[PDB]
Amino acid sequence: RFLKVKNWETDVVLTDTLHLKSTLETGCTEHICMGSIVLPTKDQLFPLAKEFLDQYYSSIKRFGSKAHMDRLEEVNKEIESTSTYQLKDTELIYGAKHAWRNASRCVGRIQWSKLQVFDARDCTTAHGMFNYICNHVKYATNKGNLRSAITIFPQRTDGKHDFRVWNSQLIRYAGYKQPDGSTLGDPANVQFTEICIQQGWKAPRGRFDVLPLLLQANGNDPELFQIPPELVLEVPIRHPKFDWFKDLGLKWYGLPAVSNMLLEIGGLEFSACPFSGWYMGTEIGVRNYCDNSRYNILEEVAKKMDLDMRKTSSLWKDQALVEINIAVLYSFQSDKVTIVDHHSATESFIKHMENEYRCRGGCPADWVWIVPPMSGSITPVFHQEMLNYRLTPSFEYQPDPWNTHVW
Amino acid sequence: RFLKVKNWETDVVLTDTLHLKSTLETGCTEHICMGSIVLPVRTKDQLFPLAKEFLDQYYSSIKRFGSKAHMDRLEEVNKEIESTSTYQLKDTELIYGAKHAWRNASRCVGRIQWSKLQVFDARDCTTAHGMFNYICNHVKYATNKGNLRSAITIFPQRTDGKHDFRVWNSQLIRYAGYKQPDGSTLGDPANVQFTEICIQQGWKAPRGRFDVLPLLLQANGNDPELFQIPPELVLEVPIRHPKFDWFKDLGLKWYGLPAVSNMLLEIGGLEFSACPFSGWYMGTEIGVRNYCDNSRYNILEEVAKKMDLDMRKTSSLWKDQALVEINIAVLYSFQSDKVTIVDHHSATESFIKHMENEYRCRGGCPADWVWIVPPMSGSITPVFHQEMLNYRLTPSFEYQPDPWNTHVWKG
Ligand code: HEM
Ligand code: HEM
Ligand SMILES: CNCc1cc(OCc2ccc3ccc(N)nc3c2)ccc1Cl
Ligand SMILES: CNCc1cc(OCc2ccc3ccc(N)nc3c2)ccc1Cl
Ligand SMILES: C[C@H](O)[C@H](O)[C@H]1CNc2nc(N)[nH]c(=O)c2N1
Ligand SMILES: C[C@H](O)[C@H](O)[C@H]1CNc2nc(N)[nH]c(=O)c2N1
Ligand SMILES: [Zn+2]
Repeated sequence: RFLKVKNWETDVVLTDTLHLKSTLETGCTEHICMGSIVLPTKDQLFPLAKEFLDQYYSSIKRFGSKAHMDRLEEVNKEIESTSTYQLKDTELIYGAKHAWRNASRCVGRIQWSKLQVFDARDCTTAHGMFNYICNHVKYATNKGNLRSAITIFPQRTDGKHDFRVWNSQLIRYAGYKQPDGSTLGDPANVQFTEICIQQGWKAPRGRFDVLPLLLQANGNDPELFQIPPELVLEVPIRHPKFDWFKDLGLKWYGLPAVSNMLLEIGGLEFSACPFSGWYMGTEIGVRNYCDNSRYNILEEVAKKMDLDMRKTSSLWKDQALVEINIAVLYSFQSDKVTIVDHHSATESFIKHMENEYRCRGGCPADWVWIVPPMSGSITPVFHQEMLNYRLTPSFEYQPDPWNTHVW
Repeated sequence: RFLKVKNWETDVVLTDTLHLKSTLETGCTEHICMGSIVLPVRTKDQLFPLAKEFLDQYYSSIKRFGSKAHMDRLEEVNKEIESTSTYQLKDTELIYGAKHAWRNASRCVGRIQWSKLQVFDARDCTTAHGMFNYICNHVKYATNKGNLRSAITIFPQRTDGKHDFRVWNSQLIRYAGYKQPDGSTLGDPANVQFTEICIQQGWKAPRGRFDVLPLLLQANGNDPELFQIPPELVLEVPIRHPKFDWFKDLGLKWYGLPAVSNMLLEIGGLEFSACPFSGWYMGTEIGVRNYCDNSRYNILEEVAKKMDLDMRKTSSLWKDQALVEINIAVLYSFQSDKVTIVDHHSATESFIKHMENEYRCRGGCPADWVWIVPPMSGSITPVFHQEMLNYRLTPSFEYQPDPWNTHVWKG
């Protein structure tokens, strides 16, 4: 019941006590593990608030203090009165940072406490949302010196007044299906790229068209907004050895800013909370260029390299896949844009792990997502046993707006 | 209760109904997932239900469920349990359990071949020499001059646990590893402990970087004995690279037969503590794990040095670059000597087909994603985007404590 994890490369053993403060469920049972599955009222609300405020006041060395119990009462009362409650600013920040801290699938959590939190809870319209988002993008980009950020729109009320950013990331390239059969732009975004046009977006029908923002305030019909191009830092992709690479016409954007998750604090639900950090190299090169259901340029790169694409056993995909990721990292670093390689990130995470076990008694971690999609076993996370469980505050998935929105 | 796994690359959804036949525990709960953790004497009391379960399965598969043959066999097994406290498996039954133990191995990416497994019944074996003999014939048959064949040799089942047969080796064929006084390691670092054991058991170690370890065989719970596999039975492949001519000069070679010999085979409540089995290598086992892992031969750097890589910052991906070349070489050498091998793209492609087939014809295929995904180039193999369900089915291959930790020394 006080669980142990072993690193099989270093023999190091940590003891996880933090898991006993877990609350939500995993999907697994004693009969069947689901680790590889991608997606598994007033009386409900107060125990949740107490749990949060209890952990909040503990973290500031004021557990069971006057201030603590005061607030606990203050919140208890407001719930009885208003059927919800509002977070103090200090609690908001704490909640945000800890949702990142508890994000078991995020390899990048070593930075967790450095989160810049933008309180956008006064926002009332899509135009308002657009402004807050532009400000978030500008601050995070910082001319290439990326800083982590989250902007938080009003919490859910009765579920009919949901704030939502429909885009999955603030910045992503359009994908359009083609007359011949294939796909131009970015296949992952094809459906959304449609929904945008269905809302009256005029697509330049290019390969790298920055998608418009589709913002929904107070449960209203969502509106389209174009991010000022001067706020979208892009990197042209070239290889440091191969000069034909540039002719592939590749670039990628500097700012990964996930916008579709729900942020849960003290039982309050923030359905619009776009957050951002910086890219790990493989995210763009392994996943975004080379996945079959994506840019799938592997073929082309290997052809330009004149590799024996005849049998799998030449490992030409592997060879190509490496060069591509070499280029991505090369390009970003050349343009002074923050990026991290998978070796650096995973090492950083193993250190963050030792820290968390040491000063918190554990660190929920999801090995299926922490191990990079290339060169897995030569990164330190591979031989690292991990324990996965759900702590609060948390980022949760939520249904896509176009499947819910009452028009 | 039905469960759906989706494939996120192809949107193909499958439905698992087989997980309901699962009995054993996973280690997971609703509050904690342990899917990334590596590790998890029996009385007549629990034996017959375990036996009945198995025999039911068997007779179902041969389409004789409820038959007189089935009922008599249950009765027959029953009486033998109440009289002898255990029971013997018919040969048909032994073969079935063997194949299914493999078939149920949720970590095995190579299960597409499961029904084609040569089962050698060593249940008449009584001594270590007897074991050496059976094992030698296994290696010879399985190797087959390089055209590898799956096989397993099953030694006497456990009785009171005081008379176990065990192969003390983790695989039948493995290179020695020697710790040096300067803290460096000569040979395969994976095997240092086992090497010391052998040496202490009287093994004259040549102390080279590729010495094939002796077998250490225990029969009937007696102290284990050393035997040397005849070199002519040990097929080895010198590793060269198809474009880099300096790669041969690294002096590397690897053996062709992966034969794991330290697992326990469970069938019908019976426990076969010595059941060495073998198939053929997936390139990445040797090329990523066996050479490049930091706690193995660690030639990663030396290969990168000779490729004149920018080994200063990791951002050059020199490690990844050297890794791929080392796997290219491994596949190249094995194909060049006509020794059976499979690359990780081929293996995972086949597993996906196997898996899909299993869902249709069997209603599921237990699979451990953490182990099925290859140790390099993960997301460019089809398994990466395949959701999987992991659960435990018997017959099964189980882990078991190293015999040196649990053995009682006669002397
Ligand atoms: C600063 C550098 C950061 C890096 C390098 C990083 C890296 C990653 C990576 C590689 C993944 C796997 C995602 C995939 O492969 O699709 C991930 C997931 C995730 N990241 Fe981080 N991240 C960073 C910052 C942040 C920040 C600022 C937040 C939130 C405040 C965050 C929260 C999350 C969450 C919640 C997930 C998983 C979402 C899910 O469950 O699907 N990360 N991250
Ligand atoms: C014939 C070609 C085969 C291939 C290509 C293959 C491939 C693999 C690979 C790559 C692993 C990963 C192990 C690791 O990386 O540590 C594995 C695991 C495993 N294989 Fe197979 N295998 C084959 C045959 C067999 C046979 C003949 C058996 C049994 C009769 C078997 C049973 C198992 C079991 C039980 C595991 C899990 C190891 C564990 O639980 O620790 N495989 N297989
Ligand atoms: C629908 N599947 C859920 C899903 C969520 C995902 O979230 C990815 C994610 C989330 C936050 C990030 C923060 C920084 C960063 N560099 N990457 C980040 C990546 C990614 C893939 C999938 Cl498949
Ligand atoms: C306790 N760790 C379990 C473990 C099992 C292992 O078994 C590997 C294994 C087992 C069966 C195999 C069958 C065929 C094959 N080519 N490789 C095979 C490889 C290897 C490493 C570890 Cl760490
Ligand atoms: C901690 C971790 O689960 C462990 O090192 C596993 C990870 N996945 C693996 N997968 C395979 N195929 N072989 C292995 O040895 C391992 N090691
Ligand atoms: C099927 C599998 O669970 C799914 O593809 C996961 C695997 N691991 C992943 N890991 C990361 N970091 N990102 C991903 O999108 C995925 N996809
Ligand atoms: Zn699990």
